[PDB]
Amino acid sequence: FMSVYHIKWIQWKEENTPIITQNENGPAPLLAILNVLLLAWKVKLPPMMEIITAEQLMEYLGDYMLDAKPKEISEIQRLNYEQNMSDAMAILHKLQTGLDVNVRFTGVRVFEYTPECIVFDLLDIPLYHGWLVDPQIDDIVKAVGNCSYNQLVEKIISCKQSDNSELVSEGFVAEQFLNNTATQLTYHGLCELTSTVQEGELCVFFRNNHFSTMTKYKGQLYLLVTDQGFLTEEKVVWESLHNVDGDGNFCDSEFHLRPPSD
Amino acid sequence: MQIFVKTLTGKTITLEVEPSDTIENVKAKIQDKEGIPPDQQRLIFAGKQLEDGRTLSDYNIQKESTLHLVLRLRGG
Amino acid sequence: MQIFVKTLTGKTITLEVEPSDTIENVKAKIQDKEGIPPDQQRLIFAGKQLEDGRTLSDYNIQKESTLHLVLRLRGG
Amino acid sequence: MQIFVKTLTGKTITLEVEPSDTIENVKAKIQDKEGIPPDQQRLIFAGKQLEDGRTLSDYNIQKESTLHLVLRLRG
Amino acid sequence: MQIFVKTLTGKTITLEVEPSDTIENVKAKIQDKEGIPPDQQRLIFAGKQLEDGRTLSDYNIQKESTLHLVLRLRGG
Amino acid sequence: MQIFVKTLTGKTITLEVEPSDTIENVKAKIQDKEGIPPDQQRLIFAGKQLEDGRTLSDYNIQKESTLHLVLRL
Ligand SMILES: [Cl-]
Ligand SMILES: [Cl-]
Ligand code: NA
Repeated sequence: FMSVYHIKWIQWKEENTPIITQNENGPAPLLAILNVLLLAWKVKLPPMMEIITAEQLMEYLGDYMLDAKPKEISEIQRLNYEQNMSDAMAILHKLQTGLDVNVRFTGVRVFEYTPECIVFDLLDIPLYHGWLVDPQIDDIVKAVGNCSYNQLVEKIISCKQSDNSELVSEGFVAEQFLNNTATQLTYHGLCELTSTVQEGELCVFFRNNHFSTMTKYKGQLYLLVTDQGFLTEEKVVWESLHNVDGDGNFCDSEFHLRPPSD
Repeated sequence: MQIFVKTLTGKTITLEVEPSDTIENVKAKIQDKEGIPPDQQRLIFAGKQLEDGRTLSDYNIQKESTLHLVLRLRGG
Repeated sequence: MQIFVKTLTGKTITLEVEPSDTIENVKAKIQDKEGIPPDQQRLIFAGKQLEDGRTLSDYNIQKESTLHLVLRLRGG
Repeated sequence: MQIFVKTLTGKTITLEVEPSDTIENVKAKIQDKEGIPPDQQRLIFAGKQLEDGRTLSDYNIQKESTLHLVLRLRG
Repeated sequence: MQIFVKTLTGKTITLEVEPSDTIENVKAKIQDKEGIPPDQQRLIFAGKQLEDGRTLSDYNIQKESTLHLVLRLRGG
Repeated sequence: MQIFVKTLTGKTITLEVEPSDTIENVKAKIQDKEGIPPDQQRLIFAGKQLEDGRTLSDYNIQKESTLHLVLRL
């Protein structure tokens, strides 16, 4: 049947803004996009809403996307927009089940330009990942090159069944680079990420098959906590992203550390 | 009854539809009013994609409701 | 028939299929024995990404041949 | 491999787990080591809930990683 | 005994029910008062979904409790 | 063989490709002629999206087939 979500109200920039919590796995990409819109005050809900349904969440996102009304455009922009919107809506329903992204390991914003990557452009919501190859190490950067995941994963298959020694070596090196970094975040990726995200930016961060809302406060990256388990814990709003192992620091709505509950 | 269909370009159309009308019938009524073929049409209501084989009662589309039209390349 | 489905992690699955089945059928068989979505699946034989519309006979699928299962990066 | 399970009260559980262990097994492993019923238990890694039914290898849980714990509220 | 039910519009409807009544019968009472069909309702209390086959006493429903009501208008 | 790429405006370009060329490679050819970056191009064939990693033969791209170019700012 229908999925229902719980609204957790927090104090973002002195004003009472709502964020929508997550229970079962799936709703992550829609929840990341809308939480970006709720925090930036682009979309807002009546003041005391506690739970919200799936149809309402899609109605809000659909109305905000289709009623943009930008008139200063030529025939190139207009017809490209109507097509970029058409393919965006054929996928838009997937934002509830689960969104697929193709990842390339050379930059924090470098993705394959798919109709799923369009929604983050029509809303001007930057989309980031941290699965970057370490450029100072040569034997991995040669084997992975400028390949994407759907390309590298086919590359190691064709490499495994080759007869060349240098080819199976590159295939095994690329396989090991995927097996060692299965958390979809690398040390160099976190370093370049912190540099690329602007201070006060509101974006969506892909990692470990999850879409989470991200910001940068005083040079430090943070992910908003979206789990329903923390819905009633008023002092956990942001988790600091400072390591690859998930040893984040829980902070409150003003990015101050949370005291243990004793 | 009456429902509205809004283009991304601001132009808003009005169709005399029935609550038992199929989305294929609505797409045909948009063709009878503007000439856009039903294959180039994508109909949206409240974030949902209006599918071909359903009707307006399944989506709870009542009087003076507004749907969104997005043009599409020949889908094949 | 009996074919092998090999993940990248080395996990190999056995599946009783027939050369008369479609690739979409095999993806449903893997959904039942693994819980993997049929949308996320990408099968690979001889460098080709096997298409849902075709059948195993069109790909020269033979007995105890192995199909490499790889999965798209899905975020949910 | 060993993994850590920090929580809100400040405690930090350590468990000797394998990638194939199901989510109910790590929940039962917590019931053994620190005495909390998996009935009222709920885990979080990377801001995503680890559902009852999947495995740590299905979530790409690496060695020496840090999980998170909370009380399962829904009945 | 009396129980309160809050709708999305903010209006609270009060009904007269017994603790041994099932959720389907309570949905029929909502159909008699507000006219909504039981095929379009979803009842929520304490962060959980009330099953149609469960009684009020099975969900530990106390007196003067306020349960939320959500609907399935746009199906799919 | 030659394929043709038509933008939504109506401008059709001519390219010399081989069926064993990946779409990422074809995108680089369009960058050579029109100057558009590959990560800003969207190639459509028969109203369906074409992945960067596949080859033309994988999509049954025959001779004189024409593809729709869609842009991204
Ligand atoms: Cl603030
Ligand atoms: Cl982007
Ligand atoms: Na900020």
